[PDB]
Amino acid sequence: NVIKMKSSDFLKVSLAFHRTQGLMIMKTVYKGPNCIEHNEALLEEAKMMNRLRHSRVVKLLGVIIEEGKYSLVMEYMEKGNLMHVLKAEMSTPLSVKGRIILEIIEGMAYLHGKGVIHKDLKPENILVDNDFHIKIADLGLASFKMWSKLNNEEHNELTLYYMAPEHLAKPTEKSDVYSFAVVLWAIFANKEPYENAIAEQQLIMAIKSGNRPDVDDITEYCPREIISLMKLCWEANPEARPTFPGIEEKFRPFYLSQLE
Ligand SMILES: C[C@@H]1CCc2n[nH]c(C(=O)N[C@H]3COc4ccccc4N(C)C3=O)c2C1
Repeated sequence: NVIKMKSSDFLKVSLAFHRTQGLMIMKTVYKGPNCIEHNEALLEEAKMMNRLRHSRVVKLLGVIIEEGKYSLVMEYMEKGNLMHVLKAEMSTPLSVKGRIILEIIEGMAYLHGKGVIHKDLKPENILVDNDFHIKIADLGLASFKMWSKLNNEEHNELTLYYMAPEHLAKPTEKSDVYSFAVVLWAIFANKEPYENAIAEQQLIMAIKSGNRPDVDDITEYCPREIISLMKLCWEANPEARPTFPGIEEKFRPFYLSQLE
């Protein structure tokens, strides 16, 4: 269950140290006066997000709901996010990349099975622990309706590359599948796509017209099956994209057979 934490247990987004539980990431969403009577709804949204419990989905450890201060507290993932890892000094072996992909699939299938559409899947929202195991997060608060509203409330002192072309429409599971296709490409390219795009409006129109990440710009070995999977997952028509359970059933035997 979500802990009701107190500031007095701790010494923007910042690393934090709970005086008995240790390292944690804190996002303070609001700091101001008590202009807010969303208290019940803010806490309940936190409880709802905290009920999404899966090994590949981040844990919201606590919430701070105090007089003029509203904070979320999340486990610390010491390797940072997925793009940070892909660009690190030593490369990441193909068997670890394949396991990362499988864990992303499992986490996303869990979320969809609970009726949750992520809407902002991207390497920045894939967090990595020291063992190169991953957790899906929502660091832009696309799923924290109430906390996102509080973040831009009046009395408060405080990405395109992965978006399905229909949204450049009500996000669906298939919107997430498109985002996953581009994450697949980035995992093997070890970088963000579309580096040669000049202008944002150029990129939007190109993607809406059928432009996709440059498969030829992947320099290391990428299995043909993974190339085929990313192309299926970024099909223009969302109804042509598979589901994450359909992806898992194709990818898991391949992972066991050739990547593990
Ligand atoms: C898809 C996942 C479902 C379950 C879940 N539980 N917690 C989060 C989350 O992303 N929590 C961040 C949200 O706000 C932040 C933004 C930036 C940095 C840290 C946080 N913190 C503290 C969180 O708890 C999630 C998403």
